[PDB]
Amino acid sequence: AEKHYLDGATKVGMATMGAAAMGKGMGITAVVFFGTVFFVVALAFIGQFLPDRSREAPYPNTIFQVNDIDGTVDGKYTRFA
Amino acid sequence: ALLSFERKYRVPGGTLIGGNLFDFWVGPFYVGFFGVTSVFFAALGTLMILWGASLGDTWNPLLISINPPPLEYGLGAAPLREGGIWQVVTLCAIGAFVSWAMREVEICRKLGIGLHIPFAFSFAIFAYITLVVIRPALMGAWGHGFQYGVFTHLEWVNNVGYQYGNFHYNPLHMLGISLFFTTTLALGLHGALILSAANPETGKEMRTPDHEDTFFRDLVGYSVGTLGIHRLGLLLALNAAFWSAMCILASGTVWFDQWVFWWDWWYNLPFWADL
Amino acid sequence: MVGVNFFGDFDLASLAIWSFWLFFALLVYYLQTENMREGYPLENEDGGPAVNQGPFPLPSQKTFKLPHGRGEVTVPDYKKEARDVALARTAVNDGFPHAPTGNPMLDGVGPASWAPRRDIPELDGHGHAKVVPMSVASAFFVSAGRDPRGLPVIANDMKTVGTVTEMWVDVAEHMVRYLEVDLASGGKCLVPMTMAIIKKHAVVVQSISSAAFASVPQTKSMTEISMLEEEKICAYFAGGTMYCADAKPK
Amino acid sequence: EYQNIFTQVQVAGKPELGMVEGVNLENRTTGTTNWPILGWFGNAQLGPIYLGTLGTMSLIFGAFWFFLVGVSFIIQADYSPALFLRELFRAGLFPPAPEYGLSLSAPLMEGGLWLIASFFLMLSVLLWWARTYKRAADLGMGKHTAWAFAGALWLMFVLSFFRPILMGSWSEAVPYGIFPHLDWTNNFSLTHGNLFYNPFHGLSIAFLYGSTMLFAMHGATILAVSRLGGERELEQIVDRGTAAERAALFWRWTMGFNATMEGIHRWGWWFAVLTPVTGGIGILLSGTVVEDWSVWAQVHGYKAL
Amino acid sequence: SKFYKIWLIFDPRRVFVAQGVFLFLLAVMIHLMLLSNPGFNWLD
Amino acid sequence: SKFYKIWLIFDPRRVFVAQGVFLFLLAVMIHLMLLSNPGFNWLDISGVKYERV
Amino acid sequence: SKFYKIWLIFDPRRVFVAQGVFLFLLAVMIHLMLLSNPGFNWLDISGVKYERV
Amino acid sequence: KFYKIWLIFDPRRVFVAQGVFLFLLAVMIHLMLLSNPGFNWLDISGVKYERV
Amino acid sequence: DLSFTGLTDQQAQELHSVYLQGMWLFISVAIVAHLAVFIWRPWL
Amino acid sequence: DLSFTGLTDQQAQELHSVYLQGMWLFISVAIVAHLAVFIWRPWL
Amino acid sequence: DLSFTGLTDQQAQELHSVYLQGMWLFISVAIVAHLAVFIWRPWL
Amino acid sequence: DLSFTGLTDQQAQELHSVYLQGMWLFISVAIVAHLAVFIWRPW
Amino acid sequence: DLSFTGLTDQQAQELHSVYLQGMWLFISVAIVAHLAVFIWRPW
Ligand code: BCL
Ligand code: BCL
Ligand SMILES: CC[C@H]1c2cc3[nH]c4c(c3C)C(=O)[C@H](C(=O)OC)c4c3nc(cc4[nH]c(cc(n2)[C@@H]1C)c(C(C)=O)c4C)[C@@H](C)[C@@H]3CCC(=O)OC/C=C(\C)CCC[C@H](C)CCC[C@H](C)CCCC(C)C
Ligand SMILES: CCCCCCCCCCCCCCCCCC(=O)OC[C@H](COP(=O)(O)OCCN)OC(=O)CCCCCCCCCCCCCCCCC
Ligand SMILES: COC(C)(C)C/C=C/C(C)=C/C=C/C(C)=C/C=C/C(C)=C/C=C/C=C(C)/C=C/C=C(/C)CC/C=C(/C)CCC=C(C)C
Ligand SMILES: COC(C)(C)C/C=C/C(C)=C/C=C/C(C)=C/C=C/C(C)=C/C=C/C=C(C)/C=C/C=C(\C)CC/C=C(/C)CCC=C(C)C
Ligand SMILES: COC(C)(C)C/C=C/C(C)=C/C=C/C(C)=C/C=C/C(C)=C/C=C/C=C(C)/C=C\C=C(\C)CC/C=C(\C)CCC=C(C)C
Ligand SMILES: COC(C)(C)C/C=C/C(C)=C/C=C/C(C)=C/C=C/C(C)=C/C=C/C=C(C)\C=C/C=C(/C)CC/C=C(/C)CCC=C(C)C
Ligand SMILES: COC(C)(C)C/C=C/C(C)=C/C=C/C(C)=C\C=C\C(C)=C\C=C\C=C(C)\C=C\C=C(\C)CC/C=C(/C)CCC=C(C)C
Ligand SMILES: [Fe+3]
Repeated sequence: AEKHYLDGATKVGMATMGAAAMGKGMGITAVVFFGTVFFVVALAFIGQFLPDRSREAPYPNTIFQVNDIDGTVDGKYTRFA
Repeated sequence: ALLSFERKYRVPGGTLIGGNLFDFWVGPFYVGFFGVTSVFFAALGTLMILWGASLGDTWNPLLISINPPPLEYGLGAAPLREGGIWQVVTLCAIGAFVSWAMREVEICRKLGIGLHIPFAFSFAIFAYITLVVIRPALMGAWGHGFQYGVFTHLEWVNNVGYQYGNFHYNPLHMLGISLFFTTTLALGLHGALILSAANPETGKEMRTPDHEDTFFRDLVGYSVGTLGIHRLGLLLALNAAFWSAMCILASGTVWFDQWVFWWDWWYNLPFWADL
Repeated sequence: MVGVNFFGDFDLASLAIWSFWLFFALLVYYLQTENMREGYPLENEDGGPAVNQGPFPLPSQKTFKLPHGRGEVTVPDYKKEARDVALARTAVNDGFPHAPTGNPMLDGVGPASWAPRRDIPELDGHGHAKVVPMSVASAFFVSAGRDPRGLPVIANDMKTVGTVTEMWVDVAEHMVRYLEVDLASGGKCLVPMTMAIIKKHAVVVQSISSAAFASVPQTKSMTEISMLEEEKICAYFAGGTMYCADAKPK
Repeated sequence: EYQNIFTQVQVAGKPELGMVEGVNLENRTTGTTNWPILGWFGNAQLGPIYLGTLGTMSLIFGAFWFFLVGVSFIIQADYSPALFLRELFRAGLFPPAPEYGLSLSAPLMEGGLWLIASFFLMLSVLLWWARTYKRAADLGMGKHTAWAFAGALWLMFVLSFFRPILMGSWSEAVPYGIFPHLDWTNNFSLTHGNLFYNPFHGLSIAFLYGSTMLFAMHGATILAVSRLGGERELEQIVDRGTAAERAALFWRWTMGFNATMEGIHRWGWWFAVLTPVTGGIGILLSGTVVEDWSVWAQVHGYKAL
Repeated sequence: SKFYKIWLIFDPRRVFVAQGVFLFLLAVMIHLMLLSNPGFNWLD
Repeated sequence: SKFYKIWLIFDPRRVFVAQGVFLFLLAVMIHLMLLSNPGFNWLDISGVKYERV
Repeated sequence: SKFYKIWLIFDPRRVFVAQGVFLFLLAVMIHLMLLSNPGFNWLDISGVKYERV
Repeated sequence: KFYKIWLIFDPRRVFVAQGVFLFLLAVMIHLMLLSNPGFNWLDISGVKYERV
Repeated sequence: DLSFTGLTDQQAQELHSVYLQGMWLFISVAIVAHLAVFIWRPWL
Repeated sequence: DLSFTGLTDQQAQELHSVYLQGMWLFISVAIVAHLAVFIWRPWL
Repeated sequence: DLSFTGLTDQQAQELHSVYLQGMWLFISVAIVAHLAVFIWRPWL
Repeated sequence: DLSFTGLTDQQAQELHSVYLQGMWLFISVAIVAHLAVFIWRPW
Repeated sequence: DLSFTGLTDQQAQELHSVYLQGMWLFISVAIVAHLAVFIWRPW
């Protein structure tokens, strides 16, 4: 059979093949995505057990008042500080 | 336009996901499934960078900067003008970098050769992901990632460096610097040696790989050899990437003072503690 | 020179950086054109000259003198590849793969492609054959690691095709480069050391099936190997990594 | 699949003593040892070395510089072998103070010994440079190694010779301690505004990163095409095989353009050499032309405000 | 109408796999776009 | 006009791939631009409209 | 005039692809330049005109 | 019929890697609990028996 | 004829009809989800 | 008879006809969407 | 009768005529858009 | 009849058997430990 | 008997026997040690 379907069954064999293929693509994508989300959530969870001084580092980026897109021209993330 | 030897290598096969659906070239570029995803991710990230630039006050490509969310949003998704554009670009960047490596894998499979190049690039990807994902997750805020800008991410490098006093006193940073310096030296010597052998003094026949063994044995007493220099350069660069990532990961997660005080374990050893 | 500026805020520092950009554009031009000494001019997918050739023109011809009376080599050579390639295009447009018209491994196409190198042995600095069986080198000995000689060799399907009977070493760089396999098929075979894994029980070659071992490109002589024979053998194994992958377990 | 990262079986024949192409053989040692722990990664032979006039002179001057740095450490430890070992990284031989300018009249333990050691260090690196040149000349090779070393030496000399002279004070040269020269680097950035806003410091970093990335790429490429006679890079320059072709086609299909076997080494040569060449330019301009790279960046439109 | 002729140019197996991938990726975009808005995140 | 002759120039497989990529990218971009503007972000507009939707 | 002879020089496929890329980038840049200017940002202008649309 | 995997993969490397991973996972979970002053079985003992 | 995929005209029609069935099923489930969300938390 | 793609003139015409039907359907949906959005919140 | 592209003189002419029709349509749409934009928000 | 790893077919079966036994015991004992540490100091 | 470990089946039983003897001896000493520590300073 030099075609992945020849007889086809025209409504059921094709439908099962298509369900299998689309489910395979979606399933591998789901596996990769949830593995990544789980890894990040695990890292956040672990970071909760680090010493309290892991939450003392100040904001490391400089807001230059020419890149400040919050809405107000102040050179900072407004409505916080 | 094919190179004069290229045709015999343009065969079907080597793909990982979509069979012959994307198994074609666009000009020089092989596309494949991950070429489609890498193009989409790269275009969307570039185009969100441009859109974020539009919301600022400069079109100067050296003053444009997309900033991470403030710390008060923690690890949540920020409003799109208050750090959300940074998160979108970061997700696009990860998608494109990973897609680029997977595309490299497919090209290696088609030209049946080893997978060393995607492996090395994955080390570079890991350094980036440490910078924007792993370290900020452990610290509990996306806002510890670095702002995207040609000269503003250097402001990030500066601020984080000077948080821990002088960052030079970071033993993993020292190790990483030595690996960066050494790989540059090794690249210089390897390129120079190849060029010297291939381009002799005027009128002389081309030198052999024996001559270049002889050159380093005369100069320093040792020759790593032709196979050895490439193994060495590869592992030097990969270790530089990995130990740099460890350097930065340790700062702010497990070490919090000026890095100079770390060496107080040696300076306060009890026998010479008081001297 | 602090605060003293040409042109009204154009400094010696501004001058230096603009000078560097100019020099670097020239160096990029030089580097790109130096890297065009192989593979040009660009062709179309039927062996004829391409319509587009790129913004960079070809560099001037440069000559290499070769030791041991092996003539001169000038590049770019403007010559087309000196072998026929048994492919056929799968589409009338451009940018689509060409399909093998016969056996891809026997024809030498795709990942099994070989380049037509000279049919003479590569030489060391003293003019002797660079890669030889240890029966010829005769002063080489195994120094560390496990000797593969006498071990069975197992193909990418778990079937044994023969035993390692000899190593071929590079006498200049002290390295093993090939394993000579005696085959139960009835003949001999060279396997690149880069494509073999030596273990306690066997040397395993995960790129080539047992049926493929019956047709490995042969060498004219068993005391020296030409660069053309080297290309053919190594290309055969590297192409097996694609055209034999279905024989693997599961 | 075998990753050509480590050798599987080592082999050894008669030791290789070198090519004879105009080298004075009586200046080449005769003893080689064969060390198999190195043969897992590279060559196992700890080969002969060449020792002529230039190498001997360079070693003498460098060893004396090293000795003089050590002696200064012993003296500033107040003779204590305990402080000497405790401070092996924290001690430095420092240049004269600013009040002495460029004069050669500073007390021996306040810059004079630094000057004497610096003179002998200068002598040895230049003699080593001449060595790198002459070992190539004696084999009939091109002079690329000596030129590349000249670039790194240029950064070295702007660091301690050229720039301190143009600034009029030895006090701006780098001290000879492990930790104090890092302190020197930090202080240098802090006094000239911020050296991140030095465009030649930016370009130097670009070439450092690019040379690391380039040699990751090139080592990975050669290792990936090692199944073919790949690492025999010479003889692929003059007789192209499939290793060179497939290496070219990988990068052409990946990024749209490629190098050649000979020309990738020109890229690497230039990326490596341009790191200290561009870096030296940026240090030389610091203090002499620009005092504060931050305000200079603000004026030149790449720092905000 | 004649849109069925798309399967004459693109092999349906590969399209099915690719479409599964694409549909999941579109779903994740939409869900975490929603999570970005405070008024439509359902975790809290 | 007789624009159908584009298909004598450009192959449909690659054209369709490129067209899909471009069209999806443009749609995603425009939606993102609308979400970033606080006059066309429909989620917040509905939040205001119904007193927190 | 008789500019058609450009097609004796340049391949139509390459030129059409190049033209499409150029036009897309140009249109994107012009719209972005208009949107960055608060004199031609149509979203905010409509917000003002209709009293928060 | 899954055992055939041990004809493909070397059981020695796989077993060592899995063992190292499980050991480190257990070690770092224990470090979490001992870092957490709610489970922390040692310190709490010094309060259950009043320094024991 | 114009067949890149090697299907015939009749195979493509049948597979397109199956594809359409699957796609309308997916859309109908999506519609139910959107009605539920809109009832819960309307976005227009 | 200029043909890069390998098609004949007839196959190109048929392909273009189907392509145009697809494009017009897509554009009609987009027009309807823009009209609805303009009524809901005008942007000119 | 030689050319870089291999096209004949006649092929180039019909190519150019169709391309010109396409360009003119694009330009006329752009012109109408610019009149609309200028009436709405004149920039000169 | 030689494998890639050197194991025969028989050694593979018994090795996989003991691997499954080891994993089963590890999980069962971990379950018991979690039960004990739940009855002690509930969380 | 060129096994991977160069041993034999008969050598394997005796080596495993001495291994188990040592292992159980170590574990018994450890359990009595933990009993003593628990009596002395319960955790
Ligand atoms: C005040 C500043 C501090 C300091 C603070 C820091 C901080 C903070 C950090 C470092 C880090 C590093 N520093 Mg330090 N550092 C200082 C002084 C120095 C000095 C010196 C001579 O004084 C040196 C040599 C170094 C050297 C180094 C390296 C070891 C390391 C950066 C390399 C790296 O991470 O690569 C890793 C490479 C990458 C992340 C690149 C990833 C690329 C991705 C995969 C691809 C991108 C593609 C792109 C988008 C494509 C565009 C498309 C175009 C077509 C091309 N530092 C001083 C003391 N340093 C950094 C580090 O270790 O990071 C891990 C770091 O975070
Ligand atoms: C607070 C610290 C400052 C800073 C201050 C400086 C200063 C100051 C300098 C640099 C310089 C460099 N910086 Mg810094 N730099 C910082 C942040 C960084 C970061 C980062 C991620 O933050 C990075 C990656 C870098 C990177 C770099 C390099 C690109 C550059 C050196 C190039 C070179 O060739 O070096 C390696 C090469 C050499 C050192 C040359 C000399 C070596 C000689 C040739 C050795 C010969 C042999 C020897 C005498 C004897 C022993 C041999 C025997 C066998 C024992 N900087 C911040 C902003 N940086 C230099 C430069 O070029 O600036 C423009 C420099 O002087
Ligand atoms: C392209 C730029 C890169 C580069 C290039 C480069 N460097 C080079 C070269 C090149 C091309 C050479 O040809 C040359 C060389 O020969 O390399 C093998 C060199 C080299 N680059 C070196 C180092 C080096 N390069 C560096 C940097 C780089 N070099 C750049 C990144 C650095 C850094 C990053 O800081 C260092 C440290 C050397 C290995 C070598 C130069 C050799 C040299 O300078 O010799 C002078 C000799 C001395 C100072 C003598 C020292 C003697 C010992 C201390 C004696 C010990 C005796 C005993 C232990 C007791 C001692 C005390 C008393 C009792 C005596
Ligand atoms: C949205 C903005 C987009 C751009 C902004 C991003 C920043 C750009 C800064 C680096 C530039 C990277 C862009 C690289 C272009 C990649 C595309 C490409 O190079 O391929 C196209 C072209 C055609 O290839 P080919 O036909 O084979 O050429 C020979 C035939 N005549 O191939 C060629 O052109 C061959 C020539 C190779 C080009 C040399 C690459 C130089 C890279 C060195 C940079 C290192 C120093 C950078 C300093 C950074 C300082 C901040
Ligand atoms: C800015 O961010 C956001 C994302 C806010 C806004 C983004 C908006 C955008 C750009 C959205 C893009 C939307 C698009 C392009 C959606 C496309 C959707 C499509 C094409 C869906 C098609 C689905 C087709 C399916 C599920 C086909 C299934 C076929 C089968 C054969 C499955 C087999 C199983 C069965 C039961 C078949 C039935 C057979 C019988 C005999 C009954
Ligand atoms: C900081 O960490 C804190 C403290 C948070 C909390 C700790 C959590 C921990 C420790 C988690 C880990 C628990 C582990 C690793 C449990 C596993 C225990 C194991 C692997 C037990 C196996 C023991 C094997 C033994 C005891 C055999 C012993 C003795 C012999 C075989 C005899 C002498 C030894 C040798 C090697 C010679 C061989 C003997 C003969 C006769 C040839
Ligand atoms: C103020 O800020 C300023 C900075 C904005 C930024 C830039 C200002 C500048 C420099 C703007 C410059 C703009 C330029 C150079 C614009 C030029 C635009 C062009 C050349 C547009 C041309 C469009 C042409 C089209 C759309 C042509 C054809 C379309 C078709 C559908 C024709 C189809 C062709 C076919 C069917 C050929 C097939 C024929 C055969 C015989 C097979
Ligand atoms: C047991 O015996 C001993 C005493 C061995 C114990 C020894 C302990 C030792 C040897 C300690 C040495 C320690 C260290 C830390 C050595 C390395 C120091 C560093 C970090 C050196 C880096 C130097 C960087 C530069 C740029 C150095 C020199 C640059 C030059 C251009 C040199 C030429 C400069 C001048 C001023 C020449 C002066 C010339 C005249 C005519 C005055
Ligand atoms: C702020 O403003 C910003 C910055 C947005 C900048 C603006 C940028 C814009 C909007 C740029 C331009 C967009 C442009 C120029 C064009 C969009 C064109 C569109 C929407 C094209 C859509 C076409 C849709 C199609 C063709 C649907 C096709 C579906 C089908 C089933 C067709 C089947 C076709 C065939 C040939 C079947 C096969 C038949 C045979 C005989 C093999
Ligand atoms: Fe190399």
